[PDB]
Amino acid sequence: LIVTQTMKGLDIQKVAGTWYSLAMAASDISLLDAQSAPLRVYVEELKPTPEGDLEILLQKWENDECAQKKIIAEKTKIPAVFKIDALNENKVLVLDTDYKKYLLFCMENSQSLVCQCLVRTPEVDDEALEKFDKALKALPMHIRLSFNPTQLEEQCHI
Amino acid sequence: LIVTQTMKGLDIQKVAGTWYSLAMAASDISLLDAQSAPLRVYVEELKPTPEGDLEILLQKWENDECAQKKIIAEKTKIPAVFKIDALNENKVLVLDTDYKKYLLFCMENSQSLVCQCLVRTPEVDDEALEKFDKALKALPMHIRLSFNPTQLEEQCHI
Ligand SMILES: CCCCCCCCCCCC(=O)O
Ligand SMILES: CCCCCCCCCCCC(=O)O
Repeated sequence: LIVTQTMKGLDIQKVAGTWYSLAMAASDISLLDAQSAPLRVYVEELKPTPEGDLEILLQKWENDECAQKKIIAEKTKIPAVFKIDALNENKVLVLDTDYKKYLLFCMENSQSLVCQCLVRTPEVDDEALEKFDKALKALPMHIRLSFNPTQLEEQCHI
Repeated sequence: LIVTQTMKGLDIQKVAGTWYSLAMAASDISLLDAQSAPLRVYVEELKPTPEGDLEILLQKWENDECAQKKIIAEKTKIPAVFKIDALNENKVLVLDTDYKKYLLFCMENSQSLVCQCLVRTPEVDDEALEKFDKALKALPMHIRLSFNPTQLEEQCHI
């Protein structure tokens, strides 16, 4: 347990659809430094399921190419927290969202941590980035990236 | 011309000695993303010359190894601004320093920009990082790194 910002009253069905990973940050440089860093991921679309799970579509650079990936994030008793199935138990938290402009989320292993500021459009939203920086102030981050509108329209933010 | 924070009354001889690159930031991700990024440099020591130039010692990761480098930065009519001799005209500005704890500087080409928060000791100085973030608010940065006390004592911040 590191992250203790979490969204009260989250309606998961309302986060469905298209998102842009405007900014990312991580507790360790090596998590994000290279285009093929294991947790450098670019979100494309969120699809909550009827039973309340969250399917995620994203792009990740893997074997010298921008790959699509589908990940299912399973619900827990807490509406703002989900579990991804990997070797270690990996937990996704929704910290804050207004549904229509921005969504802040972090993923952590259950010590290491990656967070992103998601936005609805290919636009630099200073206000969402402010909320992002405010939430991160509380956290031990050592690398922060942000992307411009041109990169946001490219595969793997090229 | 992008950077317009600059230190009034800079005494260059007073910046002599040992420094740690606690944090770095750049206008473009590719300037700093990989360990061999052209402007990922770790400052070791500053040596102003008698005629008022500034010699810099630092480490840079080049051919799969941490290399030492010596750079001379030549004075200009402005005490806080220096010129490094490369293909393009490259300008170094000292934005702020208290001489004994921290020093903020940026280097720019004369469009692209790299800045660092230098500290005297292998210690996370929240106050200097605050001054760093305040100065950068004004600037279009897209990648920010910071290093912990263990990394600060290693060659090339390994
Ligand atoms: C609001 C939910 C946002 C969910 C996006 C999280 C993406 C998880 C990435 C899975 C790890 C990986 O495949 O690199
Ligand atoms: C306050 C002066 C600080 C000067 C440090 C600037 C280092 C310049 C780096 C030169 C470019 C390079 O060799 O990568």
